[PDB]
Amino acid sequence: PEVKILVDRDPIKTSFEQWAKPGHFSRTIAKGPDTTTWIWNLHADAHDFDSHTSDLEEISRKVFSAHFGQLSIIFLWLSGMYFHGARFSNYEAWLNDPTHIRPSAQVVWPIVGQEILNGDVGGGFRGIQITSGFFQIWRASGITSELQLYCTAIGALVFAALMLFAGWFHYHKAAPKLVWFQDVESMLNHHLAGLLGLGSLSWAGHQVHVSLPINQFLNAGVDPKEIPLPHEFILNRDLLAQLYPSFAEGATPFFTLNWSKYADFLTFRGGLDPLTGGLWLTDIAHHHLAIAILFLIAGHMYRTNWGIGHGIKDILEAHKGPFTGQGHKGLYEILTTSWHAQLSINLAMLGSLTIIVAHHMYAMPPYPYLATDYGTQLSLFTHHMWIGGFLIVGAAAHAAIFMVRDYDPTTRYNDLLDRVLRHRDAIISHLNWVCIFLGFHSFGLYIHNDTMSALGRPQDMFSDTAIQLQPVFAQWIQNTHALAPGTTAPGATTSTSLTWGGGDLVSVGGKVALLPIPLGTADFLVHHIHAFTIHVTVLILLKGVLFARSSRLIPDKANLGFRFPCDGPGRGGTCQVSAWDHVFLGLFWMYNAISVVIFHFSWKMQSDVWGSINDQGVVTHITGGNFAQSSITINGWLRDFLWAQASQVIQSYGSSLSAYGLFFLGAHFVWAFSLMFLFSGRGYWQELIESIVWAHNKLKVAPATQPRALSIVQGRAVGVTHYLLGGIATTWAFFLARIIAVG
Amino acid sequence: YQVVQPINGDPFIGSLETPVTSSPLVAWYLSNLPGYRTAVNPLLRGIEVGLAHGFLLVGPFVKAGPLRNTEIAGQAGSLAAGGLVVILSICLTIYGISSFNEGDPSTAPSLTLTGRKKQPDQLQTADGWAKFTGGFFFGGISGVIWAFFLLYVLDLP
Amino acid sequence: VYFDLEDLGNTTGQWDLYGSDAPSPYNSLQSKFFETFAAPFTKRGLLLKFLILGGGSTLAYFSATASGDILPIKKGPQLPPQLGPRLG
Amino acid sequence: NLPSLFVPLVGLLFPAVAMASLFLHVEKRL
Amino acid sequence: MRDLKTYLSVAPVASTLWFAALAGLLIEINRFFPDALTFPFF
Amino acid sequence: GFTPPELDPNTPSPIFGGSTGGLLRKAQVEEFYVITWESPKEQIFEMPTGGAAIMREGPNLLKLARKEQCLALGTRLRSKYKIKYQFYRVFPSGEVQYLHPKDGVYPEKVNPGRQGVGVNFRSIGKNVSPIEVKFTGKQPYDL
Amino acid sequence: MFLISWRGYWQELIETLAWAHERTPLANLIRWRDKPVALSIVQARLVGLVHFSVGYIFTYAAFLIASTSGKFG
Amino acid sequence: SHSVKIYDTCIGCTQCVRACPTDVLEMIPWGGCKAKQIASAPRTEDCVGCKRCESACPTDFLSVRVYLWHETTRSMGLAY
Ligand code: CLA
Ligand code: CLA
Ligand code: CLA
Ligand code: CLA
Ligand code: CLA
Ligand code: CLA
Ligand SMILES: CC1=C(C/C=C(\C)CCC[C@H](C)CCC[C@H](C)CCCC(C)C)C(=O)c2ccccc2C1=O
Ligand SMILES: CC1=C(C/C=C(\C)CCC[C@H](C)CCC[C@H](C)CCCC(C)C)C(=O)c2ccccc2C1=O
Repeated sequence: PEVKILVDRDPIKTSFEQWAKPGHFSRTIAKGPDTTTWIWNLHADAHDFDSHTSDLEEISRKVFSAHFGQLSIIFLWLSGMYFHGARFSNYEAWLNDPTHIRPSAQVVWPIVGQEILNGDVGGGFRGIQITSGFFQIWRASGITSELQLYCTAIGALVFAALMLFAGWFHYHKAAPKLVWFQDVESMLNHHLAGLLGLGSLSWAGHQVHVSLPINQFLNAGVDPKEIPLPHEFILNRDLLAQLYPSFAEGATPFFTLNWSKYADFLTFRGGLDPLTGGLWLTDIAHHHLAIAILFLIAGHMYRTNWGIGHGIKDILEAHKGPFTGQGHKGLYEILTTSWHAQLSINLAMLGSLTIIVAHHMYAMPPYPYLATDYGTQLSLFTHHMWIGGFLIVGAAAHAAIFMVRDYDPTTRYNDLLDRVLRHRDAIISHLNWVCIFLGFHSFGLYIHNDTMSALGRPQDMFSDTAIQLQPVFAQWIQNTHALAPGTTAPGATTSTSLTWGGGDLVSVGGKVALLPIPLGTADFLVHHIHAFTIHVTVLILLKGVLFARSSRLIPDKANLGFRFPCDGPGRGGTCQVSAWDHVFLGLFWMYNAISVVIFHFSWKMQSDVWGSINDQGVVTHITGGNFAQSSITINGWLRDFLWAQASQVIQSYGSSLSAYGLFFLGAHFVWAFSLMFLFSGRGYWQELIESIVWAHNKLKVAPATQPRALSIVQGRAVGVTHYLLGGIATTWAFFLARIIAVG
Repeated sequence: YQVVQPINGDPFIGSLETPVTSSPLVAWYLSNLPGYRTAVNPLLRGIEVGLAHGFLLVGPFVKAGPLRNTEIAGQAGSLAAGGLVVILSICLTIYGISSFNEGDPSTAPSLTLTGRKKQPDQLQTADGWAKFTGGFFFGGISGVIWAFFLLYVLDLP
Repeated sequence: VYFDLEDLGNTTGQWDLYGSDAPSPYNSLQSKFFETFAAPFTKRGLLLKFLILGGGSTLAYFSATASGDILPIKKGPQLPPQLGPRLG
Repeated sequence: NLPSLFVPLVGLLFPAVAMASLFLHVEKRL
Repeated sequence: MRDLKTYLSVAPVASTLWFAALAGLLIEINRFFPDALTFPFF
Repeated sequence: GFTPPELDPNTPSPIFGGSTGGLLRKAQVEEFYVITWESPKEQIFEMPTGGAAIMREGPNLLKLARKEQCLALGTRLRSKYKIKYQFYRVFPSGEVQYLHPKDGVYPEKVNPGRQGVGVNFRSIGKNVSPIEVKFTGKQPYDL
Repeated sequence: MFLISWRGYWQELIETLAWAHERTPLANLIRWRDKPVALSIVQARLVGLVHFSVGYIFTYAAFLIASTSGKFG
Repeated sequence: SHSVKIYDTCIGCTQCVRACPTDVLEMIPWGGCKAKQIASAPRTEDCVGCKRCESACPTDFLSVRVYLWHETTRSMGLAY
């Protein structure tokens, strides 16, 4: 009842003896291989901790150390990034001419002619243009010299060492206890106020002391070497007052509540700074301060050891109505017992958050000169979209895993979940009908438009010029956003984003940064396509989750496990009934959704936003506003998008972009390679390996580890893995080549 | 207190009772639709269903068809609605031919939600469905004619 | 009871959920109007022949007597013919 | 003029009669 | 120690060391003798 | 000699709110099944069709749509709890057919009153080639 | 779809659709005379192969003739 | 319904009867093997064809054989 620190000493000895024993964690795998299937199982069950043991404490300690190892690897990755920015980059040249220099941080060795990939990136540098956007981040933070990036890389290496050591420590030495992990109130309190609150406050402290002044000097055109060091703004406050006058007071308005003085460097002007194209740094610092205060407050909701505060158990149990019975009672016991339930929730939320990040970073460019680096923006958007989609599919997978393994109404019951299970049929049937209706009333419109345009009837299509389907709701919403500053937002000087407010076109260095985005029949059709694809993905995954235990076809499916091939050719055929195969198909459908999403983004930005601006204000977009007429047709998507914009990747040979031309075809290859696995079954392959084994045994060269074709589940896993890799890498090469050439 | 209850008190019958399923407004309204008037000559119930659907079908065909903007003949697009009624009257006809035989009795339930015995709806009989198809066709073509009969003083003609 | 080996219609839920069983709300005269004018259409075999043949002849009439002002296929090409890549 | 009679007779009337007759035979019982 | 050497003899680690040594050798061969479509020494 | 217990209607059924996985028109016009068991106390058990139900103390009767649902529930009644169970088939006429345990002994335990059905007295690889049964209604395994 | 996705998924989906039809008013007056089931495993391989082959032949025939007759040379 | 056959290579381990999910297999007394028992399939009308019994047979080759035959409502696993 009293939250406190609880660990055990030396639970597991540090020795290499278990290193030399493959499959030590599993009791069936530890005997060594009789056939080759063993080799695969060792990797498939490598991280399935709750199948290695049933003790929740061992599982929690393993998970803790795995988190520490992941943090070590992420810190090592960041160390590499900052070190490459310091040692093999042209960041100092990009800092003087950000509008002409191409950001590059990788230089290849000259061995087999690959030095052609070291292309002219400007600033007297031959390298590979980077789209990660680290240059924009390092500029926004105020970094100028390579020495600061060196020191950041060294600090990241030290932190990777710290994380690795802590991972060893909290498993082999002082390893925490189960109740320690289960102190959810204390943990949420420290993550809201200690982690997020103090983190936002620390970053706001950096931004008001380094980012704002150094970036003022960078905007003014001062040479970065002639710019004062950041710590010189912490000693002589005259330097800070000459840029932001309120720093001459000295925390006095903060304590006396004269905060109106701080409006010089803590503003609410919104929009974009027209010199850099990013959000006003004063606004971002003010934002981080507000976020810090909000999270520092929110980290006090949950009781711990001093009576005051909430207990999540009471809050859950108190929320029950006439439709859901005694709902929420029992959820606190579920979410404090099952790791997979927490993982499902957090994967869903983190993936949706990544998607929200992808939208918010394009519509509100946070870093200077990011909005005009079209390659960096496109790459960031697409990457975050893929991350979010994958994480949501994983949420589905782990929800199904919890259903199969941690669900038991006789011990940890919940009324809401039981009620959901008692009408899974209605839920799935209704989602099925919604998916059919959306498939007809989105893609069927595209087929209608294709058939009308082919028959010489352009007025019988669904177009901005013919049968119009205007997204009136979204148009009215963005209009209400445009008129909000000065009315329903008096403190706001301009619009929340530039895509709202009419007019106010921001351009940087001859290229546009942002302008009001049109919304027409094409946008309507594409948004309905997105809704439909999301719905079908949700249908697949949720239907897999709800029917994980039982169904009219197999009433004992839970006994077969979470990951099993089938249950025989009987009942007409029972292939792909496990929840694992539902995740397997949801992978394909998440791909099919996210691909259309990112293609929509690419064509929209290249047609109605991105382009070149004249001296007199004439903006010509990368494609001549062809989105309204061409994207309302499948043939238009085939011709005016793929066939036209793949030119750069099919012409990149003999230039620094030829690596993208190679990856294009290689990803085509692996994508088609997956089709061998997805279209076939392991019986034929085993019968082939039989004759091959005959051939080997004829020459006294057959292995003891008897070769065996991949398992059915492994066949599907390899198939979907290669399919996803091929498709995503093809789109990656295509996007990068196109946007780096025409950007 | 709870709102969702098993279907007629039996939890092992695959359904539930909800405000959408079991509610006085829904129960009365469905009990007063011609398809659920289990004691009325199916010819008349077909007339009503045919009149309602034939009347409704004219709108979409006229306002969305190919001749929609050629006002010289677009109002005659009710022919398409009438043709669909013909096609649907075939679908209705061929359905009963395969479902019910001449001498077969009714396949409708002969019970009530309260357990008492009941006379089965004659719609699930060969001759009953034949009267419903004939009624749906007669009301169908009549609904299309009556809908096309009106044309003016409407905001979407 | 809910399980009774005698009446399995009540045991397996073979009920009429929304059947009214009430007398006819359709007044007389009106019903006789429809029962005499929709009478020949209630022979499913005869209706099937009447629908197929009548509908097919109706379709054949409006297709054989089509107009160029309504269908571009009957109006034919109004422009002089084009010239192929090499041939006519 | 002949296409205006035979094209609907094979694309509308013929599949209608064919699908309806095959439906009756497939669903028939003995 | 003996357990550490037994780990280094496992299939992936032996494969990496063997293929790394092989990759480095072929790189130096194509570094001192680049291109070469033929066997020129006859 | 064994005598199968007759199905006693009006036997209590477990406490359950209802689910969508229950009976359909197949139970009305085709067939359905009924499993019975004794049980010591009131417990919770997972339903092979939906969520959870409260197993009543004393005799229990549960009607399902498929035979496999009955044996699956019975196997769990015999594993998690320690409960004997029988189940029958019910035609729409009202007739009842006893199914399992047929002999009153469980089928995995040898019982002397059982006769061989479909037992071929040879190695599986000693079946004949399909040509030797061609144009006959036979199969190489029916013999 | 017929070659990647396999049967058991579609059988359970059809079961959830059969329940939907039996519990929907008005429509439940229409009864199917053949029980809806998912396509057989061998039938799925055949249907997927036929779609694959038809798309194969028709896609290439369209490109072949249009790219050649468009130039006629 | 599906056909199920038992061959005399059976050793009498009663594993096909334990794995069967519709109670099709039985264990009858026999004199051929050591356990004094062989399998039989007297209720193939309830057989669904899952071949869960073949997955559990230790005989090489199998002693249970499930030959998928004419589909019925019971063999298709329909609850509707
Ligand atoms: C692009 C797709 C693709 C590819 C590449 C293949 C490739 C192959 N198929 Mg296959 N197939 C496909 C699609 C494909 N198939 C589809 C859609 C179907 C319908 C289901 C089939 C059905 C099928 C059948 C039924 C059979 C094959 C067979 C084969 C093999 C023939 C042997 C050979 O030619 O030597 C090798 C050819 C290659 C292309 C191998 C390329 C990969 C090399 C080795 C890369 C080198 C590795 C390199 C270090 C990369 C590092 C990777 C790193 C991550 C470790 C071959 C590997 C036959 C077979 O097994 O042969 C005995 C066989 O019977 N296929
Ligand atoms: C297998 C040979 C064959 C094929 C592929 C076609 C194909 C076509 N014919 Mg044609 N036709 C054929 C033989 C064929 N015909 C013969 C032998 C005659 C009599 C000399 C005609 C007389 C004819 C006329 C007058 C017209 C067409 C037209 C057409 C086109 C429209 C479709 C149609 O109206 O259906 C075909 C209609 C028919 C009356 C032909 C069916 C009668 C012959 C004897 C075939 C026997 C059918 C039998 C009952 C079932 C056959 C079994 C199976 C092989 C299908 C179409 C491209 C129309 C057109 O020009 O489109 C613009 C049209 O006006 N056809
Ligand atoms: C292969 C044969 C075939 C033929 C001959 C036609 C012919 C026709 N189609 Mg159709 N279509 C076909 C196949 C065919 N279609 C297929 C396979 C599809 C699915 C992709 C479609 C989908 C389709 C759509 C979505 C539409 C058409 C429309 C039309 C009509 C447009 C021309 C017009 O304006 O006339 C005149 C226009 C009228 C409205 C007059 C209607 C003609 C009378 C009422 C016919 C009477 C029907 C008769 C009583 C019973 C017929 C069935 C009977 C044989 C059992 C035309 C008569 C358009 C249409 O029908 O307009 C609403 C249209 O909307 N078709
Ligand atoms: C203000 C206190 C505080 C802070 C800052 C953190 C911070 C963190 N926790 Mg943590 N936690 C806390 C209190 C705190 N926790 C309490 C009271 C409990 C319940 C007893 C938990 C239980 C808990 C669990 C079960 C897990 C975490 C995890 C994490 C990491 C999440 C990954 C991440 O966000 O990457 C961001 C990276 C950074 C912000 C870098 C800063 C990291 C600094 C150096 C750590 C300093 C905070 C630490 C608690 C101080 C003690 C260390 C000291 C003795 C040397 C993160 C670094 C996860 C994890 O283990 O990740 C490895 C995880 O599994 N926490
Ligand atoms: C924080 C996120 C997270 C975490 C902690 C877990 C954790 C776990 N998952 Mg899970 N999952 C996640 C996200 C996550 N997952 C997401 C986002 C998805 C959607 C794709 C899934 C889908 C998923 C499935 C379908 C399954 C799991 C399973 C598991 C368990 C076993 C993992 C294992 O040992 O596999 C071993 C890891 C490997 C064998 C590596 C495979 C190689 C990958 C797939 C391809 C590499 C490509 C690479 C990215 C780029 C190419 C480089 C190459 C050329 C060299 C484990 C507890 C399995 C389970 O049994 O559940 C209990 C299970 O089957 N997960
Ligand atoms: C291009 C290939 C393709 C197509 C067309 C589809 C189509 C569909 N999939 Mg599928 N899928 C595919 C590939 C494809 N998939 C692959 C490769 C996989 C393996 C990963 C899957 C896995 C998968 C799963 C797991 C599921 C689906 C589902 C669905 C259905 C969603 C409901 C819907 O949209 O209704 C609308 C129908 C369409 C969009 C198809 C086009 C319809 C046209 C526009 C209308 C034309 C009508 C016309 C009048 C025809 C008459 C002509 C006549 C003469 C014959 C849909 C029919 C889901 C489902 O079952 O539905 C809920 C579902 O669960 N798919
Ligand atoms: C091709 C294929 C196989 C065969 C695929 C196999 C056997 C993959 C294994 C091939 C690798 C290359 C064997 C591993 C070789 C070792 C790494 C040793 C090599 C020695 C050095 C070169 C490293 C299946 O097993 C299968 C199963 C189910 C559905 C579809 C399919 C399927 O399509
Ligand atoms: C969608 C899908 C289904 C569901 C498909 C079904 C139930 C078929 C539905 C067909 C409807 C009736 C429309 C078919 C329209 C045809 C064009 C009509 C042709 C009929 C004659 C011309 C032959 C499966 O059953 C299946 C089974 C195994 C692997 C993959 C799948 C699979 O992908």
